[PDB]
Amino acid sequence: PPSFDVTIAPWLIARSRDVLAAPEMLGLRDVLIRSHELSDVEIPLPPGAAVLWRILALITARITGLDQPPNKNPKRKWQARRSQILSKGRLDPEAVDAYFADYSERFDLFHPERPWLQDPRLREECPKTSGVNKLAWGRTAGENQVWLGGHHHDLDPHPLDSAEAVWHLLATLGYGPSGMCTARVVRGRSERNVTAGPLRGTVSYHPLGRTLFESLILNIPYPGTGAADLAFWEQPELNDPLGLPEESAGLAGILRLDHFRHAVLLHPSPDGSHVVDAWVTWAWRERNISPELDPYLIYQTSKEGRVYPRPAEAERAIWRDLDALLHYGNYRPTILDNCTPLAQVPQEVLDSLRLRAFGFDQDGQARDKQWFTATTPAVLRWLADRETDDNENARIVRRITLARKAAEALGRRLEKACKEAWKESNSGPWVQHGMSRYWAKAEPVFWNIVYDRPAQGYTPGMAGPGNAFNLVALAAYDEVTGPYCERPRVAKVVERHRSTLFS
Amino acid sequence: TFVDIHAIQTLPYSNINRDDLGSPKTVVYGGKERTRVSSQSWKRAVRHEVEARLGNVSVNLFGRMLAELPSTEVDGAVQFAHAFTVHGTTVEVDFFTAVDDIPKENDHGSGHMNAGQFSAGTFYRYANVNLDRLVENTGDAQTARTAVAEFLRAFLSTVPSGKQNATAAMTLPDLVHIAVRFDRPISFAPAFETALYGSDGYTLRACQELNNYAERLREVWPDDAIRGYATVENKTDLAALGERYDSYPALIDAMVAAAF
Amino acid sequence: SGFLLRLAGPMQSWGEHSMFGERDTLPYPSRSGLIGMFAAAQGVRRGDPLDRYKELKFTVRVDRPGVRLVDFHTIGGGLPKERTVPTAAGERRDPKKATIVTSRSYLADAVFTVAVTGPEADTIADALAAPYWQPYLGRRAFVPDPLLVLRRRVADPVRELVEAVPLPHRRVEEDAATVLVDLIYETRTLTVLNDVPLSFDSKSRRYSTRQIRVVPTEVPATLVAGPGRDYQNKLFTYVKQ
Repeated sequence: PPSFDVTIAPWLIARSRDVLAAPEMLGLRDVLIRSHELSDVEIPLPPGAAVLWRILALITARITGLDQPPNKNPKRKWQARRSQILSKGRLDPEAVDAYFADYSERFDLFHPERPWLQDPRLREECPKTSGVNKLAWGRTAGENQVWLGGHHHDLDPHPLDSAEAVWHLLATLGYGPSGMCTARVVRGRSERNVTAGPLRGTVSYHPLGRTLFESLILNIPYPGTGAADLAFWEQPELNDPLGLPEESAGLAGILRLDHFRHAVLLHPSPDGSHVVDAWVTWAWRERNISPELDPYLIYQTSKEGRVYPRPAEAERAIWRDLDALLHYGNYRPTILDNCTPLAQVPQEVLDSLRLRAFGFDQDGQARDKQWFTATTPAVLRWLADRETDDNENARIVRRITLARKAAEALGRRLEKACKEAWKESNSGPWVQHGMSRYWAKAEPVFWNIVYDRPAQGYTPGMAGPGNAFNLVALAAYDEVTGPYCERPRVAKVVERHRSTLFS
Repeated sequence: TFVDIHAIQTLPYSNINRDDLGSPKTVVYGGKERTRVSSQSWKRAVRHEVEARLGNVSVNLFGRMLAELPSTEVDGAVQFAHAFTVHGTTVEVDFFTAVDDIPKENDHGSGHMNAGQFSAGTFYRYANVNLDRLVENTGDAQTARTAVAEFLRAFLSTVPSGKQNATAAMTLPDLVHIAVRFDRPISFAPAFETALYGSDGYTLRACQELNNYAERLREVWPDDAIRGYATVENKTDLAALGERYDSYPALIDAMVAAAF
Repeated sequence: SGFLLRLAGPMQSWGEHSMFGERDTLPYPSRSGLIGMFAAAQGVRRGDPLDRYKELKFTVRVDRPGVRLVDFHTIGGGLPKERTVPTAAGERRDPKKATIVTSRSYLADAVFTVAVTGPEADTIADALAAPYWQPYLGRRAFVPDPLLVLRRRVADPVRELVEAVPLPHRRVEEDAATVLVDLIYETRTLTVLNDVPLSFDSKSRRYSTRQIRVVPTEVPATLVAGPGRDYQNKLFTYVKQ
């Protein structure tokens, strides 16, 4: 019989502390056990990693997080146990096996019953298999054209490696298209419609460190005191499609892991080496508000007072790794704001932590555009330690934080500039090229401000950014609106809105 | 064996390709922005023209049919560079208004005001043909031979269809230079890394500048390359480009003869 | 061992991490791309083992960072419904929606000079001179500058990147020397990205990450060329010697 185990089978690419040559793929259990040994574990799909770090934060983390800050200044005592295990520097393997021990026979995704993050019954009631091509990302669906990522005609599709299958299943459980998946009847109920994934079109922010164990520890949102919670795989029995998605004050309800809007079932190959067919379909008809905002994502409130996560933008990915500079900072994700600052508890750890973000810019519907990972450059903090002084260093850090603030403030000023001008001029496409040109020109001037090299609009040694950024925005804006500032009526509008970028 | 062909074809006031907005496509090259005609647009017109005159060599010379499923040969071997102007070009706005025929107790409340961009210049075109793989894939050297000859004639004769009814941009190249090279294909694009200055025209000056670049590259790397060129100008000699020919199809014939 | 590869031309794109209609380029060349360029030059069919290419080293100095531009790029529009791009189910979409709209990015007016140092790189240089398939800078439509290989054989080419290879016209201050140029080497690592090509098979191309450290270095201001046309002149003087 086909079987695969996350705990034992090798899928997670793992990089060691030493050498930094030949990363080996390992299982989930092995990574958990050898965490201080490895710097990090990597997944090629940023969606796959975005849910991955969510689940890994519920395993190692759960055992270390304890699921229970009652009395005793809850936040203070969890940060106390936190400092206690962070001080140990490692997790005892026996407590892992015990956790694995509780549900050891329940992980092998290909289970006849209880498959990993799947619904086993689903196979019987759905007539058409969605297919691997409908499940896997970068893979063409039934209506999708054959132009990219190799051409899959949906006839004899090449099966995903089982390890590969795992990455995709996890991504679709995170990000997932909405509307018109393949209908499965449940006692008379057939509705091909499907709602979108919980984090769809967002950037998840996971802090990193020098070793794995550190990140896993620092990755758990602090669970507020509330009802004991469990994961989708920790559920004693299946949910059923009908009824309410029950709330969950526990962190599994704050890792957006209590239940998925998408329900996948992967048909195995006889050896277990690959997946051959796949079923992607809804598990719930009635949507429920998920309690409490997700720590990882950056939120935003918009007129009417509605609170929504800030969508990923592939234009900010043009300048490689801009989001991970989030640490050098108004609104900030709560997980970072609990674990990264100085109220927490570690002593020196915070000095060498570095942030990483997984963003999947896409439509909230079924269209998708771009994904990107982003670890902060190690040069920015290491350039601070080359010198080893209290002042030129705090001045470097001050400069860098200052540079980042200028680039972003004028990034939004220029977005709103182009957006407002385009709407007004016709009484927008200007925003896309505006931002593209903006970050492309704003990228080298930043690196010239950090090194203190001479960048136009900047004088080396100035206390701050020096209008260096305000110049790039004006050149990108004038680059974009250039051919249309001809007529006087449109020129008047365009001028009214470039004037705002003058600062 | 690589047959490559350079043309210096100029285009009057036109807008052959355009952006997601209305403005035409531009490379910023040599520090001076310059309008361009993208490779795929130009290639589509050439491929459509070849398939129309030729009545699977189109999947061989050109890599694959767009509307057919991949037949294990997606590579076309043919390489099309993106055409770009010899000189720097500013985008020329043309303000226009569509007229309302039915007249109110009002005059000239015009039907539709707008402004569309156009530009004109001398584009430096260029293409390559991987002859050996074309023979190995097509099989018969003869079909390949006819196909190669017809592909060069299509490269010369055609002009894209875009805003062509509003601007009759139909034109013939001023210079063509076909160089059967065995070492490697080379484009004379760096001849125009410094955009030429204006007010006296650019056809002649671009012709001798490309002649200077051919002398220098031929000097650094002397090769067994068979060359020849045909021009609409007899006033200036360009000895570095090879033996001159009386016409374009005679030239194409001599170079197709030279490949085999 | 080692040789100097010069990547120049009006436009070159070295995309990484893009898998949909919008494409995006790294501001500097990516090892995957250059390795595939050599594999194309040597006749490596897609899917062939790429370990021969393993063990190369790519130090790349950026002369001009170049402007990054986004080239619209549709596919199939303006064709009768029957002759537009097929679907995966096989039934062509309605002609008002049959057009594909890609927004591909590309570096224009950018020039890098990578100094490839490896075990067989001299045979690879001898293969670029007589290629199996046309080498191109990223997208096949971009055609490389004729000075693709500045020197076929060089002992320690990084030593020649630090000095004695001409440079494009840049601001040269009075009483100045040692103009700053960014070298790119393969802690102190700029970024991590999937470059090293495990396989080029179109069915499942896969890669792994490579850390890049960009070290601004200081090369003599004598190297930069005069304002106009001198860059081409010094470069040609350079290829014969």
